[PDB]
Order: sequence, then structure tokens, then C-alpha cells
Amino acid sequence: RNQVRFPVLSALPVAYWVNGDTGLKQTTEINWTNKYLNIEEIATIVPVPDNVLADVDVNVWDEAMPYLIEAFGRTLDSAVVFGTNAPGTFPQAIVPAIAAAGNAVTEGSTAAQGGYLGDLDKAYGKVEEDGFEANGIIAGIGLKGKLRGARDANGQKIDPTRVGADLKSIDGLPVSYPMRGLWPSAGGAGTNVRALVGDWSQFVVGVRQDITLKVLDQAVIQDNTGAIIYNLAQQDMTALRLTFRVGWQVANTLNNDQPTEANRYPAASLIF
Amino acid sequence: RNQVRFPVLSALPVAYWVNGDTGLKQTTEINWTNKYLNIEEIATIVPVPDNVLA
Amino acid sequence: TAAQGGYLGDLDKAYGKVEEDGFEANGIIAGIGLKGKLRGARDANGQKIDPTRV
Amino acid sequence: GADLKSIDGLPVSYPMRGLWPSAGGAGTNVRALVGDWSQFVVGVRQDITLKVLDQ
Repeated sequence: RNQVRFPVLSALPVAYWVNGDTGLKQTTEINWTNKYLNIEEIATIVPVPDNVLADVDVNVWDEAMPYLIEAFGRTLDSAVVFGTNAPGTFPQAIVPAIAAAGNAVTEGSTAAQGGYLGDLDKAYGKVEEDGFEANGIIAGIGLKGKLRGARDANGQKIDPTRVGADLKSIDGLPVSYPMRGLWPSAGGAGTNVRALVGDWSQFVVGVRQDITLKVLDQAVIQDNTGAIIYNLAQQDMTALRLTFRVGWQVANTLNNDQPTEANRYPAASLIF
Repeated sequence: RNQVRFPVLSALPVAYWVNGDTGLKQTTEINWTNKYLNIEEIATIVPVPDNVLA
Repeated sequence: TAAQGGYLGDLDKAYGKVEEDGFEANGIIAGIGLKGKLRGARDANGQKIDPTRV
Repeated sequence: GADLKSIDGLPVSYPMRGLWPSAGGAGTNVRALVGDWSQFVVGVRQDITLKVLDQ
């Protein structure tokens, strides 16, 4: 059903020294709370003329499908990672939250400081200090340029073993390059982001209904005024409808390190 | 032939968030186009006197 | 410049425009004048840059 | 060690999560300790003992 609820901890007991044999003991109580996961819907509708659909070179309902499936992928990814017009019932988008927790690292350190690997070495510290441990890297294509350019004060490579020759791994962690084309890579100082690192185990995604596919033979297509754009029946046309239902949540729970919740996040970012 | 033609994909569909439990599910088409591979020619003439050839 | 890995650093750079345009290269074409500039790939102390790659 | 659990063959550990004095003036903060831990003794007269109350 439409929403789910997770119970979670919110305070811990504490102990005390007793003054002498006779000093009075002291009091504490635990408290819990809860977090929610909401669901939202993606849809599209596609029309075509009936004669065209027969006289065509090859079958469009086979040709189009992979491109529809990709598009249904990318709108989701875009909304969650960057907050691109996302429905307001979701949590705050990843990049703004990492910045709000103070876990965003500005690029720029000298070859003597370890060059660009020195910034990545710094990025782990933010996650570790928030009490989590990272397990994978997500990046835009421009990160390859920085990695390829990581050079010593005399021009040789920094830390020469520590990166896979295929650019698929660093420190033995896996790397990947999705949403390619979307990554904010032009703009003023500090607006641009090159990679993310975090504990990806912390994030959950729920799908309530997969890609559902329906043909239409005799419906009517409107615009927001209630005027009619196409009478699918009288005009000898056909259409296809797609829908999908999803939501996600982050479980940034209380722990002994970084107990003030506004300062935790299970990820960190590299920015310019 | 003096030309050949290649079909190619020109634009892609998109998708939308539905507003609430009831709102218009907005709409998209998809489009192809083509390219053309023309042909041209290189040539020369090389003249010489017959006595030189002998 | 030598501290940036010399001429190899700019070949490394030239790879980043093709990558970003969504492709990756698989062969190199050059004028013979490259040979000398390529042998000139020296570290600030005089050793070779990136010795095993070439 | 690549796991950050050993230096020079000695073991390392990270207890009291969040307590380590890490902000203040100059010289107010401490990062790590090294020693011969064999020389330190602890005695416990009784374990955790537990009672429930009504009145």
C-alpha cells in the first residue's frame, strides 16, 4: 500500500559515579521515533496514425521500447540525485543534503599535498568522521581527466599502484559512470560537482508497480483547457500508455559519532 | 550508385511525474532522419612523344 | 611543461575531449616531427616521464 | 597495513567513539596514545548487578 513506516531510536541511557557509599543514584529514560517512505508515479503517452503504423519500414512498438525504458530510468535518477523538479513528498535530494551536512569537499590541492588524490583522501574523512564507512564511487566522465592528470612535483604519477589501469577501481572500491550527460559541469565557482562517495547500503528504493503497458484504440486526447486535440477513434489513430510507481529513503540513524543529526550524512562529494 | 542513403535516429522520448492521483498524463513522439554519401572522381592525363618511347 | 608531465600531459589531456564528447579513441595519426618531441618527454631531473607506456 | 589496523606490526584500535578532545586552543587536543599496556591493572569487585523496584 501507498506508504510505509519505520520505527527508529532517538536517545540513549547514560551512567554515573556514586559519591561515597551513601550518595543518591541518578535517572535516565530511552526514546524512539519513526520515519516514512512515500510513493509517486511516472507516466507517458505516445500517439501514432494507423496507416503510418502499417506502412512503416519496421515495427515501432519493438523499436521504441528500449528508449522509453531508458527515459523512465533517467527522470528517476535525475530527480533523486540533483532534485530536478522532484515531487515534494520525497526527502531532500542527495547533493543539497551532502552540502547541508557540511560533507562537500572543494577540489584543489597542490602536487606536494598529494595532488588530486589528496582531495579524494580528504573526502573519506568526512564519511568516516560521521561514523559510517564507504563502499563505492559514482562519477561524471570528467573525473577520468583529473585521475589521468594526477602528477607528482617532478611530473611522475602519484601513488602509482592505487588506481586500476581501466579507471574502474580506486583503493579496490568499484567505480561507475551513470546519468552520463546530466552531471552539473558548467556554472560559477562552487556550483559544479564531479563525484560522490558513500555507503550505498544505507539507501533503500521501493517499487510499487513496474513498467505497465496499455494500448488505446478509442480514447480522446485533451489539453489542460479541456479542448480536444485528437479524437483517437474518428481520426484512425492509435496510442500507447506507460506508468511506473516508486519511492526512496536514507536511514541516517543516530549513533555515538556525530550525534547531532544535522551534521551526519552517509556520503560526501567533490565540487568546483 | 552515384549516391547512397543512411537512416539515423534524430530525437528521443521523455517522461513526467503525475501530479497527485489524477492529472493529465502528457505526451511525446519520436523521430528519424537520414544522411547521404556522395561520390566524386580523381583523374589524370600523361602525354609523351612517340620517339622518346622508342 | 615538465612539472605537468611534459608533452605526455597534453596527450593525456587531448584524450579528455573525445571522452567527454562520448567516444574513446583507438589509433593515433601524426607528422614525423612528433618523434623528436616524444623523445623529449623528460622529468624535471632528466629521467623519462611515465617510462613503460611508450 | 592497508586496513589501518596495524603499524610496524603493532595493533591499533578506536574506542570511545566521539569522546576524543578535538576542538579548543593550541595544545588542548589529543589524537593517539602508545604504551606497554601490560603494566596497567584493573580489578572488579562485582559485575553489573540488577534489581527491580515497586515501592
